[PDB]
Amino acid sequence: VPDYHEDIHTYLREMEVKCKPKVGYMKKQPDITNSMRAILVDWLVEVGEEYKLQNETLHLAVNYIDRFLSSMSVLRGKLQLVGTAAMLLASKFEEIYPPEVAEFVYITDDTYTKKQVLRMEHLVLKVLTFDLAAPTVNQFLTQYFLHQQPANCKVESLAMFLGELSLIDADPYLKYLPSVIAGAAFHLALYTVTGQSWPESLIRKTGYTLESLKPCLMDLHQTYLKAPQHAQQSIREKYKNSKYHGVSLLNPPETLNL
Amino acid sequence: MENFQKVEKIGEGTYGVVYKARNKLTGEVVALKKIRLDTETEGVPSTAIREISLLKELNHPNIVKLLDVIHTENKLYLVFEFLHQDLKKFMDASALTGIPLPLIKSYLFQLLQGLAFCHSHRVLHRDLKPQNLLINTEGAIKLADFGLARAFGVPVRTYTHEVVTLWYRAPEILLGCKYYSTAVDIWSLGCIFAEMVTRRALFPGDSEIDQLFRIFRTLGTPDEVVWPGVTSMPDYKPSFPKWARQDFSKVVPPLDEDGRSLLSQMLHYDPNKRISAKAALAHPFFQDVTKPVPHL
Ligand SMILES: Cc1nc(C)c(-c2ccnc(Nc3ccc(N(C)C)cc3)n2)s1
Repeated sequence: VPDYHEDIHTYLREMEVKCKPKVGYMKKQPDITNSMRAILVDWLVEVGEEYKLQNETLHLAVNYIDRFLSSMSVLRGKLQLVGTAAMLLASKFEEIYPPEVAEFVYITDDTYTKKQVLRMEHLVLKVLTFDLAAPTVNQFLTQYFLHQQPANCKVESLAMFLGELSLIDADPYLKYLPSVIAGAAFHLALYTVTGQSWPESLIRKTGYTLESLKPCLMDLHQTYLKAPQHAQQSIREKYKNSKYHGVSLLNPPETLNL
Repeated sequence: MENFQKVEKIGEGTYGVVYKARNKLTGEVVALKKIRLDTETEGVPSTAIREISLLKELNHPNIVKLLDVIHTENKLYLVFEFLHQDLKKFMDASALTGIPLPLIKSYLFQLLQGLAFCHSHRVLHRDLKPQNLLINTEGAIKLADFGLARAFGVPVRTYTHEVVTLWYRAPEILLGCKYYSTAVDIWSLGCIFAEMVTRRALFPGDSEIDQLFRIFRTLGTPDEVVWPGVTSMPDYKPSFPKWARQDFSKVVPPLDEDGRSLLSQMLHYDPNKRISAKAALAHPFFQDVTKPVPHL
């Protein structure tokens, strides 16, 4: 209860820096690419949809993957097994009850055995040293959303749409902490829907002025402009649902007024 | 595991099995929790994944320390600091004479500090009950078993089929609310506070509806003035009987004025106005707190 709101925000900001993946890891991965990773994340989106997983689960899985990929070399042929274990772990951390391991085996179209998934779960836990309670974009946004005046569910959904987009491309997004991407997302969602701007309430809470946000914003704006053409479309398809007020239908602002 | 000698089994449950053990090299006595691990079928239980990730984040005198995790092909062991019994067993051994007021007060105070620490680090415990509150011979008490604990960076959704304990369950959960909040942990501690004072469980229900009615029989059937929104909660029914709130001087006769007032604020119906752990700690009830030692 808001007696902790501040302390918790402050503690998330501390933890996001400890749970950060290495920004340059993809180049050191001899056998995988930004593009294979994007294909994997888009598939996890779809897994989340098929099994009705919460959004947080998806963001946590991606965190676990990028951290895992920051110290272990993986062959392109084992990359889905990494993702499957990550999603299984995120599920267990975050859902009431996780889909059964066997369901996870099926959503890979049976390319790995039950035992392979379990052994990878163990290896992921060891490499992450059981540190599974990472801050995500979803969490910061949820904190930022309390400060809307007034609350507008179009903004909320569109901001969650953009945060999710950011997961697909390590390409720029591994450069930014989750609280910064949430800030960008919130601003660009607010602006898109209403023409308003990153509110002074959040400037004071986060300590981020619009300006400090601008590098991430220009990325996210390009990301949003280019979304309909992007190789991976699963986030768009998901955010067409009425659940989400169709926000991924909305027209992105051709300029930001920066 | 080569350097631990099991000494004796001290408990078994939903967790796993807990052994008292000694480190053959340093002489330290620890509690070893062996996680029930099915290697060919479901992997690492969610209880061990939550307890470990969260307990490794939490360093506080009133939260059980996790020392180490031993994780090998077939086995997962959590190594905890040893504490010498649970509050449930101490309440049982002390029924008749009752735990002394000053020791009750101390335990409450320490438990509130532990909780305030959990809550300020976005962790909800959700299963406070005397069997999960551990004591030592020097007057300490500590929160344990974080198997059902959740991180609440994003709101925690309730579980249609709650495995959570009946007796210490908050009204807002029994009436079907969508989300947990920190308020449920305060409600639990309130029940435990009362239990220590009276030497019996406050609300010992045998089913969910009986659990609710027992609460209503002591606190009064709540309505929109006491709890705005109640009437539109998923399992509220306009047919609930109407009971009067009871005089706390009768619910918890041994308590003084400050005690009744704190208790009444931990057991507020509306989770929005239920006292927080951090505010409880500033209550005047704690002015004269000491740190007595238990007769174990
Ligand atoms: C579930 C549990 N999860 C943990 C971490 C438990 C634990 C941890 C540390 N010490 C003890 N000590 C302890 C427990 C029980 C008893 N009894 C006498 C029942 C004595 C000491 N128990 S129990």
